[PDB]
Amino acid sequence: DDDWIPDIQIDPNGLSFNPISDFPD
Amino acid sequence: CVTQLLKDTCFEGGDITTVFTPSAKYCQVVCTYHPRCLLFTFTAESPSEDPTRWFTCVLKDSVTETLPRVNRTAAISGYSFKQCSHQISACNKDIYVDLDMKGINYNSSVAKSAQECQERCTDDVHCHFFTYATRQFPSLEHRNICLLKHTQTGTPTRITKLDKVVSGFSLKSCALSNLACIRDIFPNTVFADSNIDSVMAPDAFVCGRICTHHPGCLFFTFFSQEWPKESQRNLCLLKTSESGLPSTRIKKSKALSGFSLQSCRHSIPVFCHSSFYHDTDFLGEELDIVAAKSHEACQKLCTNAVRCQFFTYTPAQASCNEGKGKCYLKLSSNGSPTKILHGRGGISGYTLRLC
Ligand SMILES: *[C@@H]1O[C@H](CO)[C@@H](O)[C@H](O)[C@H]1NC(C)=O
Ligand SMILES: *[C@H]1O[C@H](CO)[C@@H](O)[C@H](O)[C@H]1NC(C)=O
Repeated sequence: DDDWIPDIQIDPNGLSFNPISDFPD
Repeated sequence: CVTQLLKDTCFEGGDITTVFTPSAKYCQVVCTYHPRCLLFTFTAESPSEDPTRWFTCVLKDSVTETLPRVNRTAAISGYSFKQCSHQISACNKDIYVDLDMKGINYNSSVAKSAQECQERCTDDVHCHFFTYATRQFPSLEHRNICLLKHTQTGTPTRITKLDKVVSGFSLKSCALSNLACIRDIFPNTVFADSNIDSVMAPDAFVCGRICTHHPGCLFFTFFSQEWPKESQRNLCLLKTSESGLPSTRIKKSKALSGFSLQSCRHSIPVFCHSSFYHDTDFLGEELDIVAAKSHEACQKLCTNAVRCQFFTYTPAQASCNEGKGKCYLKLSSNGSPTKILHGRGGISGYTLRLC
């Protein structure tokens, strides 16, 4: 209504997380 | 159509992508719901193959809708259910014994049984599958532990065989819950959290139904046809967050955001989108140009062509032209148009293959 600049940059990648380790054998 | 699997059979060169499923029947289910998969070749566990090659489920596509069958040890091959009139449930209520299904482990708690682990995965927003250590597991550090897991595709990245441990799948798809899929609708709002994918949608309610079926989408943002930037018009941004909720609501007009109801009313209504979009051209990869009488005929042509994902009937209209018009059968990778065009006099729609 006063100004529109395109400042939303579509960016496809994933959600981060805290690493958890697997079972060993 | 073929629902029975082909024992010791290996299809040859249709590789779209390769994902890992517990069994060949699940490999079929993944194929069935994949926008382009027509065929699959699953690699069961056998001494003739190296362990790394086990549970390989190869999604295949062919212009001829079939592929060379070579015979091969411990290979189960099969065809998708895209055409079939019988339906499936896509709900894997099975729990797999001595199977480590691997993905991004994000939670690690304790649970009385695998069924408690399952109920956790089912009720967790990010969980796709779980692995639970029975009480008899070598490592006392790990006994009775519940690892909640998620992957980009919703399927495991690698499955290995590990004794005294059970894997299983989230049962969100098993719910009934006729309730609004879009749940919270946020008009004149854009969200701004991790964009994990993007598709082109005709209206905002297709946008929502896609997010509900997308493995890793929890909320979305739809830019309308009157949105300022042309490249962003009809852009369906699928987003997620670690909380499961959006972070910030930016009030911008001509954009609608919303919340997936992940397990709402959505086995196959995004696939039953029998709506006709007039003055609307669904762009894509051209598969054929047949001629027919109506858009209702164009649709039936897309439904019966198993490789057809969407269509545009360009109506001839007998103003001064012939009565028969053109039926562009189309396709893309995501199953959605690559661009929706408004004002070029076409009647567009979606395949009813899986409806
Ligand atoms: C398996 O091998 C080929 C496919 O590679 C097939 O044509 C043939 O009928 C089968 N052979 C036998 C003897 O089962
Ligand atoms: C799992 O445990 C983690 C670590 O304490 C916790 O952050 C999360 O809320 C738990 N989630 C479930 C569903 O158990």
